[PDB]
Amino acid sequence: FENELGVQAPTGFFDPLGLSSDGSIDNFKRRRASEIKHGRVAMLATMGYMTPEITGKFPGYLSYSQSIKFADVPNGLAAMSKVPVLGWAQVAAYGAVCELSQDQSPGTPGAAGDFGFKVITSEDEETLKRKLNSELANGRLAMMAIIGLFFQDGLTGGAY
Amino acid sequence: EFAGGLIGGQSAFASQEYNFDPLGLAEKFPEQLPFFREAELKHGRIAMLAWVGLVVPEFVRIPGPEKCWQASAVDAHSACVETGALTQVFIFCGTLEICGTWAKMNPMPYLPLSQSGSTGGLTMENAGDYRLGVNFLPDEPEKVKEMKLKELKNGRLAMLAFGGAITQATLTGSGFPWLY
Amino acid sequence: YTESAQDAKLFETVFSTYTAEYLKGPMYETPEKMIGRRPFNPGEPLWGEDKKLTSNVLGPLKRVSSNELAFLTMICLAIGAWGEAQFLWFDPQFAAIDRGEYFNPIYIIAASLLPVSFWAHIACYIQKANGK
Amino acid sequence: AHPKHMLVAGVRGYEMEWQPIPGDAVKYPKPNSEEMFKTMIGADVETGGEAWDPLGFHKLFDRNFDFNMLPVYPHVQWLREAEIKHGRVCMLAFIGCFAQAGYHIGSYPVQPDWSKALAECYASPTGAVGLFQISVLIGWIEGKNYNGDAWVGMSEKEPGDLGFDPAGFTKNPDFDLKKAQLQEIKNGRLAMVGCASIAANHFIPGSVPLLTGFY
Ligand code: CLA
Ligand SMILES: CC(=O)O[C@H]1CC(C)(C)C(=C=C/C(C)=C/C=C/C(C)=C/C=C/C=C(C)/C=C/C=C(C)/C=C/[C@@]23O[C@]2(C)C[C@@H](O)CC3(C)C)[C@](C)(O)C1
Ligand code: KC1
Ligand SMILES: CC1=C(C#C/C(C)=C/C=C/C(C)=C/C=C/C=C(C)/C=C/C=C(C)/C=C/[C@@]23O[C@]2(C)C[C@@H](O)CC3(C)C)C(C)(C)C[C@H](O)C1
Ligand SMILES: CC1=C(C#C/C(C)=C/C=C/C(C)=C/C=C/C=C(C)/C=C/C=C(C)/C=C/[C@@]23O[C@]2(C)C[C@@H](O)CC3(C)C)C(C)(C)C[C@H](O)C1
Repeated sequence: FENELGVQAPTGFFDPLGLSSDGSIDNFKRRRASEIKHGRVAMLATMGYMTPEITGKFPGYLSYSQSIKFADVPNGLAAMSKVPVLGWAQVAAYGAVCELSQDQSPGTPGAAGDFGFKVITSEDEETLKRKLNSELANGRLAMMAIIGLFFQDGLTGGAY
Repeated sequence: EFAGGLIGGQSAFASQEYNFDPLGLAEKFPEQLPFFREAELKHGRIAMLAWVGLVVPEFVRIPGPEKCWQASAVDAHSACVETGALTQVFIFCGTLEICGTWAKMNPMPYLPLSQSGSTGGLTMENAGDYRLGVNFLPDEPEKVKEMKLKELKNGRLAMLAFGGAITQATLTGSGFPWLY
Repeated sequence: YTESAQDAKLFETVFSTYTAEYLKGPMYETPEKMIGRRPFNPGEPLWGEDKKLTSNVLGPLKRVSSNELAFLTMICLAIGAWGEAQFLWFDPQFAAIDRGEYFNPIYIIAASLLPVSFWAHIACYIQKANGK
Repeated sequence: AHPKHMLVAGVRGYEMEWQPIPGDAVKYPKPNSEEMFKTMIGADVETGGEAWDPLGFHKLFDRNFDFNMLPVYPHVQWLREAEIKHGRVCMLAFIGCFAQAGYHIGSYPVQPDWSKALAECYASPTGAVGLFQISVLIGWIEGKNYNGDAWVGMSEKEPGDLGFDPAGFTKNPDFDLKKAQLQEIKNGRLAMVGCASIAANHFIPGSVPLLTGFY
């Protein structure tokens, strides 16, 4: 399996044991959807780890009923136990309307990261290649940095 | 076509019309569309008058029972309901609304829509047409369409303007400039 | 030709079958067939030969898509469950009445949406089964 | 015979019908049941290598045609679907009963006892939201895999065939899926027996002589 937007500059078909059968195109398509979704979520999560620190936490409350404030929710893994769980349920609802609105069954465009977002799309198939591989490489670096920040918060006891 | 050929979807730039309906209510409810335009034009007219009535009293106020008239916009309404001014305004507006809209809309105005249904009196053509001041219309269809578009644009602008004005006045107070 | 009794029964069967298949069409014009009595409403057949409900059974929202109805019913279910829970158990409103203060209108308005969610999800499945 | 209309249930010439869901076409079920039972996964050595169904619960759908020509009793396909679902739910329930007593995850009230955790999480303001999320997720994954039509033996899907197989199973040339299905079914029955034992111990102490100190 080559040409599938996965081989980059400092690396090739990086599989110490990945793609164990070196086939099973259905498994590989599922893994492609998995990796692209993981990368997008990670990029967002690292983004949201480094936004509150470099740009002060939101000015509002985030909970008028529970008297919580944005400036009172700690940044990092501790926020999961501070954000009101109705808020996490609403985040789950947004994830649902973001996952179940458009189908992502195998074969469908949803199974290839094609959720019709565009906005930062391009025009030429080579420019398409550039944008897609940029997104994928940034997502891999994201995943790495996001689990790194997870462990930094877990061990150091704070955001950094 | 889009929205049954109603006026209001025109964009400012060119023949590339706006046709703003992200949720697609016009396509989902084409037979309820005259009602939608009736509501839109009514809200726009009420909002024009409401923004003008938020601005003007900051300049000149009628002499009255001194509790409703000598008050700010945000706290006017309660005192005016108490003074008996807004109750007479409600009598006037209710008579106008019942007769005009409830008879142009319901073929049996002596019956609620649960019993009459129908609601065929509101056609697409006579949506905002209450036959009031129709002699002031230009005598050509193109400028009639342009004037209707002007009314709709100013009505939407007045809706948003009144919403912002009342929200800022509640937040801050002040007069015509509702800034902090 | 010495018509048989079985031939007479055959003619009776033919007459009954022809009448039955003929009175259905617009050539009998009886009060039963008037719109809102027995027929299926002109342009809105509710179900076909197979007893599968068509999108016409939804009425005004006969063209609201399945995804939109699913979102509508899920939001209504969530809001109604929140209102019901906040009215009955969490911050009970009857106990608030016992405190001398009025109800919270938000809870009642929210809890009003549960049967909305019920009929909305039924309509959502009707739309999904019709490909809408 | 009787005309095309006026045909309901016991009238001669009435083809059996099955349309419980408003929005789905009418389905006409054949008896089957016994025919599907004769070629059905299960029936291992523990009961003599034959399909152990005393009381004839798999034959009642065939007897529906004799009782009232109505789908009152489930098809054997529905019985296998229910057995699979019960087995999976009981596996999870057994693991949960023996994991809640030692582990705690969320902001739920601390209740190691399994018989009280459900109610105490109902009462929790920050437990009701979580249980609502669990309920909506279960409802989604249950209505998506509605089966339901297995009640009359036409499910178009083998029992317990939700859209869930992250590993390479059901696709590898090896790993005979018949043995995996038999293992799943038998472990599910075992987990159901275990859950029944847990309930009996909770109600009648000393019933199962291995969970005497258990909740
Ligand atoms: C309610 C759960 C349930 C369901 C629907 C089924 C369904 C089925 N089983 Mg099954 N089974 C179960 C639980 C269940 N099983 C449990 C817990 C065990 C362990 C003892 C078994 C052991 C078992 C064997 C060994 C065999 C089957 C077989 C079958 C199939 C034909 C039998 C039939 O029609 O019974 C369906 C109808 C019922 C099960 C009715 C159950 C209601 C009764 C009245 C409850 C009484 C129990 C009561 C609580 C006392 C507890 C006793 C204690 C041991 C727990 C069918 C698919 C046969 C097969 O695979 O055929 C190919 C077969 O050989 N089952
Ligand atoms: C027979 C007979 O009788 O003939 C009749 C027939 C008929 C048809 C009735 C007639 C008519 C027409 C009428 C009555 C037309 C009146 C139209 C009005 C009053 C329009 C007001 C718009 C105000 C707007 C857009 C406000 C906009 C405000 C904005 C954008 C404000 C915006 C901000 O406030 C906000 C939102 C925040 C503030 O802090 C700052 C600023 C920027 C100022 C006749 C011809 O006359 C007579
Ligand atoms: C990335 C977004 C996200 C975060 C950050 C997040 C976090 C938490 N989720 Mg959550 N979640 C989703 C999204 C997210 N969840 C999605 C898409 C689903 C559907 C698959 C889902 C499902 C459930 C369920 C079923 C439960 C649940 C809860 C908690 C919980 C504990 C709170 C606490 O104990 O205070 C925390 C911190 C459990 C709970 O205890 O709620 C009272 C509960 O039962 N979640
Ligand atoms: C933002 C925010 C939050 C958040 C968040 C979220 C959602 C964070 C998300 C984190 C996320 C998404 C973490 C997963 C990463 C995926 C990984 C690590 C995959 C690795 C996979 C690897 C390393 C595999 C590499 C392989 O080499 C192997 C092994 C075999 C090779 O042949 C093939 C390849 C190259 C593939 C909180 C926590 C909710 C609160 C906070 O306050 C605000
Ligand atoms: C104050 C007071 C009272 C009162 C009151 C009243 C009347 C309160 C009224 C409040 C009111 C009327 C509040 C409006 C909000 C408008 C909103 C949110 C519009 C958003 C509109 C948005 C966000 C539009 C965005 C876009 O347009 C953009 C920017 C470009 C377009 O291309 C696309 C769209 C259209 C999406 C009482 C009760 C009478 C008595 C009491 O004693 C005192």
